[PDB]
Amino acid sequence: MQIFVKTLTGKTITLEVEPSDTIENVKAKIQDKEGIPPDQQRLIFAGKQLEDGRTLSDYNIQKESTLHLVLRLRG
Amino acid sequence: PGRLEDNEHLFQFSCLMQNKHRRVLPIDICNPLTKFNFLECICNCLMTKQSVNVNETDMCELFCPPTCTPENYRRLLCTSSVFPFVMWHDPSADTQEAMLTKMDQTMSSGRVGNSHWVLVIVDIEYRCVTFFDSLCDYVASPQQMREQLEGLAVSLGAIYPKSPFQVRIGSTVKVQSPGEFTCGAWCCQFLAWYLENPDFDLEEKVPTNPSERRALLADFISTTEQAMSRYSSLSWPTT
Repeated sequence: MQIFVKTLTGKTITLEVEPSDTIENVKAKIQDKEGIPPDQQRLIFAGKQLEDGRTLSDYNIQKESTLHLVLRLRG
Repeated sequence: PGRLEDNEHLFQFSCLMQNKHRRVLPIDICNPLTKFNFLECICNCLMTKQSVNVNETDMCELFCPPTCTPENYRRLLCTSSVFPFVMWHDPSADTQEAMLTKMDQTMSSGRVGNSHWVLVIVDIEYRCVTFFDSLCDYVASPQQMREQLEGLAVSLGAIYPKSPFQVRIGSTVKVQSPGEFTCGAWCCQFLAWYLENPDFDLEEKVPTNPSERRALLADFISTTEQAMSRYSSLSWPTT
């Protein structure tokens, strides 16, 4: 199924998942599509931090649940 | 250089200031508040507060910060009176997508560059909008940018009934020098001085010596990240 991960930059990211892919699995593919590994970002859904360890099924991340992703932006 | 330069740590400061001064709202690091979406999201945010004043359970969901929950964003909206916005300017740039693609990987290059944090503080209790820049004139001239915020100020006066908002230049004396990457730290320091006293003048709070000024700021940065070192999560504060 598709979900989306809108970020600090708006460049919404289209990524097909499964109901029990993990948070570092999703972070494994945003490093396979923009090149930034599973320690450098932090996923946020419904005001709640996605723990590296868990999996979609735990949070009701159904089809297309807008997800969000915090980078480390230096200014 | 200084660890008050990352968007995440500037958010932790905004939370630290809501813990010490409860009238201030924390910042949202999730929409790009560069010069393009600069005054649109201020009008947007201050409106969804005045829509918060009447009973509202719908507009809070859409104009919510992503890191916050919309019930908590409504409670923090209804009780806050000071609203800071950190804006990211680059003088080499003039389109949102390129200023953004520039960021999209300026985060994965991760070097900083010619960046520069700016601060506007919108305070509905004074009906005042202060602008601060560590380098004063580096993002626009001091009396065009002032128009821009005298332009925002009258729009704000229209959705917040008592007359337009007041404008104060925060930055009068140049306080940064060359090759210093401490503009988030000066934005933080101005916000702390502001929240303690909104009618302070920064020229008496800054030493006229330059090296004494840098030593003060590095003492502030150390005190600040000591106060912040236990802020882990990024979510908006509960209390």
